[PDB]
Amino acid sequence: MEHYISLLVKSIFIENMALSFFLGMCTFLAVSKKVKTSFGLGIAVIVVLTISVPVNNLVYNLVLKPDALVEGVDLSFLNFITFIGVIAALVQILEMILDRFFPPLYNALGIFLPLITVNCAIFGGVSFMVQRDYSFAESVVYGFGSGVGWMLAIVALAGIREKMKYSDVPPGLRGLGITFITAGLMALGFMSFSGVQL
Amino acid sequence: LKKFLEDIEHHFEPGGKHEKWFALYEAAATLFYTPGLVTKRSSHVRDSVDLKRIMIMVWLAVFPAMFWGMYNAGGQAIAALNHLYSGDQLAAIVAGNWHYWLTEMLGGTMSSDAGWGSKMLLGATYFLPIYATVFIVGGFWEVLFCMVRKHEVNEGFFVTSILFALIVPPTLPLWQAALGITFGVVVAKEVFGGTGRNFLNPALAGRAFLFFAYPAQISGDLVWTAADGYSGATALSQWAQGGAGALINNATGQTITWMDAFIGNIPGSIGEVSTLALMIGAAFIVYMGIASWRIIGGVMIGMILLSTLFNVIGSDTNAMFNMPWHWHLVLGGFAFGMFFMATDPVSASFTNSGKWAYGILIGVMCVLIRVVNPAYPEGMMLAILFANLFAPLFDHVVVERNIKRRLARYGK
Amino acid sequence: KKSVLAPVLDNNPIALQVLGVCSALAVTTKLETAFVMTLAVMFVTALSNFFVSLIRNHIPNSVRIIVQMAIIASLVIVVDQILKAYLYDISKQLSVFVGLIITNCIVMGRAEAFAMKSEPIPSFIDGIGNGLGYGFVLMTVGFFRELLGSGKLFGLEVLPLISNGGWYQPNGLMLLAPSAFFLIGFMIWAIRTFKPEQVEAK
Amino acid sequence: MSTIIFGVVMFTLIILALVLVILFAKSKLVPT
Amino acid sequence: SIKKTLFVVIALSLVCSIIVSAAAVGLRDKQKENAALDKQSKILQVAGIEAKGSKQIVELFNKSIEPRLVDFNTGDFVEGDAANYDQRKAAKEASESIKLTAEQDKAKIQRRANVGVVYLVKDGDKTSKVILPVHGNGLWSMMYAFVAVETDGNTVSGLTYYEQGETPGLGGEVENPAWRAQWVGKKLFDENHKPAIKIVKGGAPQGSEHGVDGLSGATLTSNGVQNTFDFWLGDMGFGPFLTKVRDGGL
Amino acid sequence: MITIKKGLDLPIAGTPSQVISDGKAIKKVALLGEEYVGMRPTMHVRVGDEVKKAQILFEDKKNPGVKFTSPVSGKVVEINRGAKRVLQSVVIEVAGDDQVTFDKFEANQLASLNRDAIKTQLVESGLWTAFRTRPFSKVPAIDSTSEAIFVTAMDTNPLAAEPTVVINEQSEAFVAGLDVLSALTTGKVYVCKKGTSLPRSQQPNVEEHVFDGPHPAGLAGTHMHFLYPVSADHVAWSINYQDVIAVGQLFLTGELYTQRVVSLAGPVVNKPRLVRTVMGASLEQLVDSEIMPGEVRIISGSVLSGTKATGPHAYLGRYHLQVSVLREGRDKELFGWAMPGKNKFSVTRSFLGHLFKGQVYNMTTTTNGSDRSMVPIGNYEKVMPLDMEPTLLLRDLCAGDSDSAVRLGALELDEEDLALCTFVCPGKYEYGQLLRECLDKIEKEG
Ligand SMILES: Cc1cc2nc3c(=O)[nH]c(=O)nc-3n(C[C@H](O)[C@H](O)[C@H](O)CO)c2cc1C
Ligand SMILES: COC1=C(OC)C(=O)C(CC=C(C)C)=C(C)C1=O
Ligand code: FES
Repeated sequence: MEHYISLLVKSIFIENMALSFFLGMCTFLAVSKKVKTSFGLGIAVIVVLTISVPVNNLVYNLVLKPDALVEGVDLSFLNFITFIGVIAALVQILEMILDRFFPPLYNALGIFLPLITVNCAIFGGVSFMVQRDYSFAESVVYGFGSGVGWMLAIVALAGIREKMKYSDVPPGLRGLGITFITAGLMALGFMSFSGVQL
Repeated sequence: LKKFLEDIEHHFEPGGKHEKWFALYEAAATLFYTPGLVTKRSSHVRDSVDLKRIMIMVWLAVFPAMFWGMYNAGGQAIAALNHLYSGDQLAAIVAGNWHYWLTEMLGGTMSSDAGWGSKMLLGATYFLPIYATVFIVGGFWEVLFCMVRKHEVNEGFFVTSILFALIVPPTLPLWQAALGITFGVVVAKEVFGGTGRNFLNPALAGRAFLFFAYPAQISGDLVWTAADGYSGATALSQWAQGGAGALINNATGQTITWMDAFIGNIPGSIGEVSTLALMIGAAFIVYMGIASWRIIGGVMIGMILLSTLFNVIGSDTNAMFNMPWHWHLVLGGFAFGMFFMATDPVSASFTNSGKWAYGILIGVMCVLIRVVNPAYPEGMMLAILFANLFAPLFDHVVVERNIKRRLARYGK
Repeated sequence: KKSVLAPVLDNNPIALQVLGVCSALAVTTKLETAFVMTLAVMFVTALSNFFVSLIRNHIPNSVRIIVQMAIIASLVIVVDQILKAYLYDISKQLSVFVGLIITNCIVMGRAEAFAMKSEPIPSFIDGIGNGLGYGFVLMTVGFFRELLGSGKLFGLEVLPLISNGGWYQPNGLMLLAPSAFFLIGFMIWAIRTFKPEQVEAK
Repeated sequence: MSTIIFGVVMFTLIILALVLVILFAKSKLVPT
Repeated sequence: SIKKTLFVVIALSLVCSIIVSAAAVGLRDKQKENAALDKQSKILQVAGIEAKGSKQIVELFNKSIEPRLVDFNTGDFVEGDAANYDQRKAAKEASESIKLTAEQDKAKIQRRANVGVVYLVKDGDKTSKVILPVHGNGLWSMMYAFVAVETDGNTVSGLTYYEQGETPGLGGEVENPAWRAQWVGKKLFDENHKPAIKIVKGGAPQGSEHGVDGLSGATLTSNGVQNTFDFWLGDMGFGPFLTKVRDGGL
Repeated sequence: MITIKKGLDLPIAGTPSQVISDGKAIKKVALLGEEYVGMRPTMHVRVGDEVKKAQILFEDKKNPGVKFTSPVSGKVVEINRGAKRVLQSVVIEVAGDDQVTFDKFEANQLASLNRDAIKTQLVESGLWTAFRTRPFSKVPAIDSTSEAIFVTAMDTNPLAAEPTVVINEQSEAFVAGLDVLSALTTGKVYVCKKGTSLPRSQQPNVEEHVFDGPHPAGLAGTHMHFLYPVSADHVAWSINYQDVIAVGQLFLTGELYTQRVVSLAGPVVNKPRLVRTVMGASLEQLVDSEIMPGEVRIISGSVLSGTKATGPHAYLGRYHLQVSVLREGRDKELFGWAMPGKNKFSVTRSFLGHLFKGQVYNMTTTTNGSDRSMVPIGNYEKVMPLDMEPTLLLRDLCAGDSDSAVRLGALELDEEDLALCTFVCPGKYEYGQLLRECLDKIEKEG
């Protein structure tokens, strides 16, 4: 499976949702103060992103794709509004299931779900799939690989920022300024892979 | 000397005319003589070890690699020059490059029968300008930050500068070396507060800057041998093309044996070629307790396991699958990074259990980038920088287990 | 007048509010894409605030987000269609980030924090002002990235590249993602040096 | 103008379906 | 409450939908011609035709260039809407493409459309050149190029890479005009009609009919270029088509 | 038996001779006000007042009911105060033999005494201050109880006196003190010692545990970690063996027992030995005529954890059983950091000194370097035997993160527990002071 392995690794290392395409940066840089907070948020992103991307692939191909419902009718201009609605819908559906049938799971994840209601990562992941014209199988691999890379990045940043309690950052860079520099250095490490020569 | 330092001490103290240069004065005065300070509180006696001795032992530990590297860089250049040119054409080449005629002016020779003195002298002309530029430019940034923040210059730049100079091609332009060291010192180290307060390896961050900003001068077949007009691939590149049978030194026409790569008779970075020289230096600092043998053990475990797995799986298209673990050891910058760069205590994990996981990650990542990444023949710099990001994460896992034991009163 | 220039340096969305970062890192490889993205965000933010303030007294609180995102997305769709029709080359370079204007935290941030509690005309001014501050970061970062990574400004050669018989070797890292993080971080360091009141406490 | 009519109908129906789902979910879950 | 909520949502949705639908449909025709003019400009450039204005590009493309479908298996022309055929989309459909084996997949494309589109450059009523779209996997991404071949079916008249993602200093030199100028006058096939175009590492000899200088410090991209022409000049690509061209076709 | 592997025994020259001899005549003693954690003194005496033995000198505001009593009978000569009027010392010149007497019992009935009766006699006599709690190393509240009382019947500190010699002279008092402790505790009594035989109490709740290994095997913090882990809800008390002897003498004779046996030792002591002295004895008079010429530092307690006995602090500490004297190391050496170091001791192997295993070192007070940031070369893990992560705990102390330090086990530690970490630190950090600041902050917010 060289094609699938290359897609998984490329989406994680060279095309990471956070350090490469800068998706969810507002949430990535702010909530990364603590590892426990970031770890729970990362799992919530993984669940939504891994399910929403394949689902919107079906919705796009069944309706929004040209000549999907009626020949000669192209509803692809509704991609942006439809993706926002379905992403918001699926998030609310997850809240309904977790808060009612899995209270332990809702405590771990549901507290972060309002933050990722309109997060750029979830919308960005769906947008990239359609533009690159992925299949259903490639969408599942891309959806899982994109979500894992986002959680991996934010948890790694959270561990670094906790370690930086001993740092002596100048006052101008303290807080937001040094976080951008830290995330840029994390981008250098993640550029190790761009594919797999299986 | 001692009397002069004491007399000028009042000039750099507060209220003197040279207060703004106090950082430079302490960097020089304490360099020659010990501070002569007594303890103020409990633990009225102290261990004899300090940061100065720790950094100077690592700095001395790379001298065997540095001297062999200058000898090897000259030997590779001289052999390739006589392979390409001869007679009047060789004379014109020597006159056209200042490295070549400076060697001949100082009593050396560029002929094929040059002794070890000429080869080491030619390597010196390529390494010393790089090391001088890195030291001066990096030192200026270190002093400037210390002066602005009104702190004494912490040690560690001597290690950073010499390690950066030994991991670059001998043909590297001086202006790129100044930019590379500037990125490593300022962006990776100084904006975090200096020595001991950064998370990323400063020397490899500077090399990563040159790796991606100017890839043409730090990769390919034109930068690893300092002979004008000579194009030659290295062992890692040749193995990726045609496996073990492709390891041929075109400068001499002889195959690259395992002993040649282990001793260091191969082209590459200045200070990486000799695995034997790196082992001798590493053994001294590992024995002294400065370098961590847990990290080094982890790197070997990761490299051995993953390389053996690739050999067992096998591949009929990728020749890197069949490279054994002992060939991985002697090729590229694996030995240099494992012994002197993976062992950076500030960038590594702080727990003994974390150090094993930290080392294994480096060894796995390095072999993985070598084999399944076609763009890069080596991945040691990328592997260590990648593992610097997860070094705090390994510590977090270890301490959470420790806290759980404490909350249970260690079994009461 | 002060409300227009306030989000430029005193209350910059990116340098202070940490909003709109996603597009600032990605699209600033060229000034042409950074300039078009600045206009698009400024256009959408100003009109979204204007229309939301008109109906601010009738939006149900249960589906408030749905109503707001219905207006924001519709404007972005129109912008996307216009860009494909008149700036197809630049629109192709922007890729998915034209759509990501909907999820830009600046557009929703100002609509909820200001437009819901303000008159339409001040809401339109607030959207223009926040677009100027957002655009100021994009153009500043885009200037350095394009000049140092290509020697060009808006496609016009300023530094002659060696490959074209010039003297300047372009910096490859400026065209790569890590450079965008560094430039913004040092940009914040410069802003908070001349604006000490924005320094975060330790 | 079939595309315009189809676009208007589908846009309204998609939003109406989303609103009705949330309203139905809120009525059957949120206590009163 | 509920009555007010639905009335606001419906009224807002109707107004937004009408503006969105009108903009999407009204501008649709101009959107699709912008995509066409982008590619038509590139084909004119490789064919050696000077065109600057958008109107000039359209009139010259219609006058001088005639797109035609070609079946790869047989090498014969196929009747169809050549101006609107999308070879990339057809390559991703199982009913209009074939999956290549490891031996055949020299260019690492993993698939090939059953029928492709070529562009006949005609000076009046007689064909002068043929534009062949070729593509092959590089080091970082798939690279798409147009190669212009004379009516003899062997001589290259020009090359132009119009879509690549290689490193600008190493690999991106496929778009360097100096490197592209080397392809002018080269021969694709030997006297045995085997594929013979060679990317020479370290610089081809100055007097050479088949040798092209490789990219400096970019061996991996050069291998991708070499593999691209090896596959598309073979029996699986434009092999049979170029064989019929040299026999007196077009 | 519990064996300690990680740790370090300092081979400092001038080890005491384990023979008890009479010390110099002490003419004045003092109580140090800064050696008690969180103590705010309310003075009950003034300069010129005459005090009896076991008479209260000052009381603690933050710990109501705790009385600090005079160790000798005499006259208050000076009440030294420092910055912010902090009580440095209250000095009493010895004159007379007047004293305050208390109830005395028989050895048979000591284990059956009521807990409130035991607390009353200890508090009134001033001997209640011998106990220190863990966490926070404070004197326990008079109304509080502990399920674990630790008796430090061993000492692994450098140049420390052997507890076996002192206890064997006072075997009856030591056993009597153990019986009182057995009735005082609500749980057990842990007599922590080495393998050498000691007098034993017959009570079933008094248990002897053997600890072996290098320093800090003898510290009460190490013993608690291995026998009764401490936390916010599990507080233990500690007391040294000589104070246990004093407790036995108090309940057997009804009089406060202020005699001490301290080791006088160090490189500059002409005749290192054990000397008999009194609590709080003036260290200027005790050390008189005992030291080689030159500039020397007199330390109450060990070199690893002790008080610089200069000026108003030149008196024996409450919890100190030794006096260490060292040279002041003010010499400047040319490239001293780069010398081979044949006579330089280190936990690392960067010096030639470690190649000579039987070598003793004339250690001075020199810092052997300047203050720098922490570079974790792994020295802390080699000397910390407790189940903690030393490097990450120390970074929290340097960073001032009190919440994280508590989760990493800062509540189990005292200043002496971090003495070896301070010793081997390449950056010359003083972690004892940092820990106390963290502990003070924790108590303030509690
Ligand atoms: C064993 C050892 C290895 C080191 N390795 C490196 C290194 O690879 N690169 C570097 O820049 N500094 C190195 N240093 C110096 C220093 O520890 C490092 O720059 C820290 O990151 C400074 O905070 C090393 C120091 C020691 C003691
Ligand atoms: C090896 O230890 C070191 C020194 O002396 C011992 C230095 O002087 C300095 C200071 C150097 C300069 C240029 C101020 C450093 C950084 C150092 O690592
Ligand atoms: S702009 Fe805020 S998350 Fe993307």
